[PDB]
Amino acid sequence: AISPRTLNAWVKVVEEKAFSPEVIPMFSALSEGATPQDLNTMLNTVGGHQAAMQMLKETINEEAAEWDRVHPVHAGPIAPGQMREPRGSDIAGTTSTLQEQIGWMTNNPPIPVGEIYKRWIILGLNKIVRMYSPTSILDIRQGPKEPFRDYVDRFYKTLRAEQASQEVKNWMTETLLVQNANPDCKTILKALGPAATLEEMMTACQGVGGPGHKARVLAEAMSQVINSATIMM
Amino acid sequence: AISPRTLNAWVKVVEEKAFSPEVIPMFSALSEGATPQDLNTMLNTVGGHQAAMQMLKETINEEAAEWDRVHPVHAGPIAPGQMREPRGSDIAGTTSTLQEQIGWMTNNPPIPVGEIYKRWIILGLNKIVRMYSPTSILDIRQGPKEPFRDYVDRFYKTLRAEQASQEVKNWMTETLLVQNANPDCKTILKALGPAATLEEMMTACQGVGGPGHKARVLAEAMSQVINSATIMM
Amino acid sequence: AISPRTLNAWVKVVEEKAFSPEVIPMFSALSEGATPQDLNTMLNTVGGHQAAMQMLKETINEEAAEWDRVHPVHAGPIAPGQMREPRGSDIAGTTSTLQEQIGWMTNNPPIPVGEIYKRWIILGLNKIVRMYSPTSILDIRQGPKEPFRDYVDRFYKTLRAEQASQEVKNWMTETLLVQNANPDCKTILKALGPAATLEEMMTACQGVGGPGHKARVLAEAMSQVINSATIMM
Amino acid sequence: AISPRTLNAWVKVVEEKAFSPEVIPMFSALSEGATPQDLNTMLNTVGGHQAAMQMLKETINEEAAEWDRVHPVHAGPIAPGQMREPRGSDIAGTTSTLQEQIGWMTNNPPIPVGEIYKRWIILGLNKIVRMYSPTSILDIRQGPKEPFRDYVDRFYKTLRAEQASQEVKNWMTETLLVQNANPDCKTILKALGPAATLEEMMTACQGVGGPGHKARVLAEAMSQVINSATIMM
Amino acid sequence: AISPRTLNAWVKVVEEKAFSPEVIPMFSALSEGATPQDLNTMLNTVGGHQAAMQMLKETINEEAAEWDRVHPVHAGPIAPGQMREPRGSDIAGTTSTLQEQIGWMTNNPPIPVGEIYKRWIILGLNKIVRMYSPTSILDIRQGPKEPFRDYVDRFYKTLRAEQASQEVKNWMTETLLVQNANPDCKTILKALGPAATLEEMMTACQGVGGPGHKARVLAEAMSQVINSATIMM
Repeated sequence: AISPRTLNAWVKVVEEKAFSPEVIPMFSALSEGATPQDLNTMLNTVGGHQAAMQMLKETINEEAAEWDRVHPVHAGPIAPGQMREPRGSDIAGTTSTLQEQIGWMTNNPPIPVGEIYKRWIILGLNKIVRMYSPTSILDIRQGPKEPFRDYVDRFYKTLRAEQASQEVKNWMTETLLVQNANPDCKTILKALGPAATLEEMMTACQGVGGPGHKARVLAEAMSQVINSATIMM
Repeated sequence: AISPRTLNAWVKVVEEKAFSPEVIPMFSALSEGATPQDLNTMLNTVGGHQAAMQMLKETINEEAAEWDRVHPVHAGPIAPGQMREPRGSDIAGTTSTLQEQIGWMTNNPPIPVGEIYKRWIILGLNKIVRMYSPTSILDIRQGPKEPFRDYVDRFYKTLRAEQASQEVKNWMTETLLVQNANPDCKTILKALGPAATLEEMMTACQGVGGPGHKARVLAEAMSQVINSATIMM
Repeated sequence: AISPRTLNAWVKVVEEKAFSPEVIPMFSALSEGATPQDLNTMLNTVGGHQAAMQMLKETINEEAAEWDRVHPVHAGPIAPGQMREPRGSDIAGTTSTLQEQIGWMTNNPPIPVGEIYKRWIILGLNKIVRMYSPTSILDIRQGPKEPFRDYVDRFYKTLRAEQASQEVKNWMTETLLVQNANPDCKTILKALGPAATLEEMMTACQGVGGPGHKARVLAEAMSQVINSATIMM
Repeated sequence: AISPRTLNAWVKVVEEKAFSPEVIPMFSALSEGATPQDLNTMLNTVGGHQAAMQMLKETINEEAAEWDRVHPVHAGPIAPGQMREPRGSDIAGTTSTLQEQIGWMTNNPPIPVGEIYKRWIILGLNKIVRMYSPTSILDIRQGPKEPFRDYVDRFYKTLRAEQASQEVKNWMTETLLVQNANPDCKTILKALGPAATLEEMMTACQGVGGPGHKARVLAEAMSQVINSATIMM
Repeated sequence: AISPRTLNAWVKVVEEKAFSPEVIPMFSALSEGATPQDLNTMLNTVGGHQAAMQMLKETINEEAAEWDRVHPVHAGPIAPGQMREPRGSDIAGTTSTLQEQIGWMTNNPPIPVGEIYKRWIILGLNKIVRMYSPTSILDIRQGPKEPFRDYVDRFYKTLRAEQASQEVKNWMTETLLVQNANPDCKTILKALGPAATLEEMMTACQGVGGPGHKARVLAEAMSQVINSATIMM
């Protein structure tokens, strides 16, 4: 088996870092000579980022289907002993036991089912590294035509998944949320001093995008125009 | 035994949160009916914060000494079977095996050594909650008379332990480090636009605190005084 | 065993590069299927950087303690043959021989003690990669209030460990040492032309920081002030 | 054996990326426990970049020679069975069969010839990573004194090896080729609007470097001089 | 045999220092009483500087030929025992084994083949010390009529072999490359501030040496002449 601190360190590295091309080294290093059951154990222990786990699990099942497609199940009628060759269904450890897993790995010849599963998972992780883009708290920005309340609601929504301590989150919430708004709601949210709370702020920019507010802004632009349309009249 | 995802979730909660008075509930909940060996396993799996682990381990050994002090070791000469009562040395699982641990917990009467160890660890964690103060990246501030280079060196030194992703750290390094300096080095670091790197910044404030710089500042103050010492002359 | 050129190439890569997250790949690649004794051999062959070797050796001994804590030593009374299971003390190859090491690795089942030691060392190297910061000759800068002689003494002190050829070191000594001084000693060291030696330079800035020199500088600042304090009188 | 999709993914990574220090991880990961024949198979499947393949093949043969130099061929007269030890000639799989390869890898003790070949290939790939410099389409620039026609001929010559789709290549051919010419031919190629084809362009700059053209340019420079040599006369 | 740290220290001294007349002492000291096979082992472990290794290997083979020329191979028909005298072919350890090497060195009289090989290698190293000139990064200078791009290409080409750490190389690349150019390209590369990258620099001096640029420079010289050719007209 594998020691719990190894699994914790590996998962620490997976949370701690964004998708990057160097995950495979650390994975192959820590997951050394393990058994397939333990590898799937190591797989489902990842927390969050289930989006990519979708594609990963999919490339696994696809390789499983292809190994099935290459290998025939013809066997018998030998009396039960070393009962079949492995199957793309069980190489991933879905329908087989640790006992059966050992009876594969210590028997001669040692068919390295674990190694094959490792190879597949590496292929998958590579494809993932190519097909992902890490999301942060830093990128979340207000759309140009977007109700401010929904903006804050998405802000907190993704913020709750951010991996940091408490006080970081507080100061984060204080600096970026206001800083990253559109110019339209910023030029009103920032006139009101940075002492009010999210409630007063919400009630402040609640008018943006509406007809009364668009009127106001258009009138201010037109008045600034005509002020000099008439300096010379 | 305990399932690996339980240990990962508990440790996730311990890293993710600062010392707070509510850790004990979650700990007692997850660490339910476990065996002492597993509890110590759950203990040493914590990563970082070894400072408090010092005091924790100490309160454990102190309770162990006191349980020793209360319980006598007189026993025998019964032939080997259920060989002794437990000991403050082994209740913490230092000199006993999982086998011996079971031979304690399933035998009648079930002396709940695990429960006692749980009680001690709870006492300890409580004392820790009282005697700690969480450190952040947010608190690190420049001393009033402090070489700026050492300031940045401590900044990064504690920054490397911060528990967050990559791009957070980058923007962190860009905003707080400059913002949190003393007024003396700030009024020179901030005159130079926020486009230069840490090297140019370092070479800029390298003069602060020195005699040539103290001269400069004193002369500017005195000149501003005398400018009006003489407006009226 | 391992061939000497492999060890030389690996150590070449370790000296040649600063701490970086990609050391583990090359290490696991070169240190392939080796025996634990050879791995420790590969460990102590590193030259310099003993600071991190402290922490590395420590994480090894800690994993060793934990493997001890998990595995019981109960065994016997079988007559001597395959005499015990390995121990966290000897898995690192402290109290065991190459003979005993082989008698572990070629026997059935092959308990891959070497692989386990590899796993531990990888864990350690990773933790090192996180907890280090490479020092260079390039960073060494004069403190703001620092006797120039001690500055040069530290310069050479760390310079002697720099990994380069002779003439590089010479030109290094000529350009950075003077360039990286504080403005106070620079404005005197650089008035004296770049033809004098370290001795004349030392005798030149020997006055900085002292009361006579602070007087001089303060008087020059005050005189420049009063020159225009009186242009208008 | 190895599955074809693994080989395709590995070769995809090798084409897709320039020489970089992280190829070894992915290589060792995918090429796991394989047989030497398969490793050489994986070697010659690389497409293009044969230049470095020269040096790679050379470091392999050199290690082979050295292993020969260390290991004696004395053996016999045992009747044929496990017939010799391997040889630096056949460890690389030149003069041995897959059958003989298996008769090495499954026999006791399993002499890991494949692992040794892996070690050599890793050494080689590392040396390659050090001794290469990736060429692009982006670097190709006109020499200062260079017939424009040869410039375009080299442009296309290396362009045909670029690894991209069709329309990319078209727009590439339209923007960089003209942009990257020398000022001399650019100041004539760019006066003619960007609507003419490569033929008209070729006929345009065909005069550069020649005596008639050098005359023209020298006369224009001299005339611009004398225009003000005489403003004041 | 020889201990690996001895070989590493010797090779450290060989890389670390340029060709100098004092290598022989350290070599003879470390390579003490060794066996010829180990000496050749110590020879091919040198990394880089293969140029001189050519001449070295050549003087070895020449001494080997001469020892052949002096010593006759007549021997026999004694039954196999201490089978021949050594040969200039095998004294260098090309066609002999460590076993045969021992059967030479421990037999009476001990023909010190290793000592003779040592003598030859010393002769060779001496001749090398005379016939070499160390190349540095420091000497690389731009030819007077040389396309700047090729200049940078050679700069990096030899730079990649320099034996130093990362940040040294960076600052090296920043200071010497620009400093060491010809006056012609320097007076344009240095007018553009030291903030642009190698790409902008390349595009800047791409015009040098060409007819348009030679025109420009000649016109500026002639105009400066005529400015005073006419002050007095």
